[PDB]
Amino acid sequence: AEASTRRNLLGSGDRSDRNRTYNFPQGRVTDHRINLTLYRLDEVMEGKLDMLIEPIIQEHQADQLAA
RNA sequence: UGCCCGGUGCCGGAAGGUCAAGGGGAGGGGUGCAAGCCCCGAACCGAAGCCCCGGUGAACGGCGGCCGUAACUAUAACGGU
Ligand SMILES: [Mg+2]
Ligand SMILES: [Mg+2]
Ligand SMILES: [Mg+2]
Ligand SMILES: [Mg+2]
Ligand SMILES: [Mg+2]
Ligand SMILES: [Mg+2]
Ligand SMILES: [Mg+2]
Ligand SMILES: [Mg+2]
Ligand SMILES: [Mg+2]
Ligand SMILES: [Mg+2]
Ligand SMILES: [Mg+2]
Ligand SMILES: [Mg+2]
Ligand SMILES: [Mg+2]
Ligand SMILES: [Mg+2]
Ligand SMILES: [Mg+2]
Ligand SMILES: [Mg+2]
Ligand SMILES: [Mg+2]
Ligand SMILES: [Mg+2]
Ligand SMILES: [Mg+2]
Repeated sequence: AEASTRRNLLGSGDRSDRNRTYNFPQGRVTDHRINLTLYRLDEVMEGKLDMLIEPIIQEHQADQLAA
């Protein structure tokens, strides 16, 4: 049960697939789940980020809530 | 038909260590008035065997443990001791 679960979360698609992509050219920290793109790589890939997960947490309520 | 000759066996080894009878007689003892007679007795010389030095497995025989490490977990080619 620990290998059936973990194999899904990591995803063999570690070439380029699921969650986020971090631009170091122009600094576009993007999460393809929703869309929200921003330049906070300096403030995120060098510190905390508890507020930029909020839309991923808020858009995931209205995902479940509205249906 | 692999690897191990440290132990055992067998094989080789005029060195060395130990080694019995025998040789040797520094020195000591018994007795006799005595010449003497008799008895212990160190050094040193003195084999095989053993020690020792090597060889030998289709001679007797013996051919490990622990720990970590790789693209999901597993496993561990790899490392450490
Ligand atoms: Mg071998
Ligand atoms: Mg042997
Ligand atoms: Mg032998
Ligand atoms: Mg040897
Ligand atoms: Mg034996
Ligand atoms: Mg011999
Ligand atoms: Mg000799
Ligand atoms: Mg003698
Ligand atoms: Mg004599
Ligand atoms: Mg004699
Ligand atoms: Mg004398
Ligand atoms: Mg006397
Ligand atoms: Mg006298
Ligand atoms: Mg001899
Ligand atoms: Mg054999
Ligand atoms: Mg042979
Ligand atoms: Mg045998
Ligand atoms: Mg043996
Ligand atoms: Mg591992």
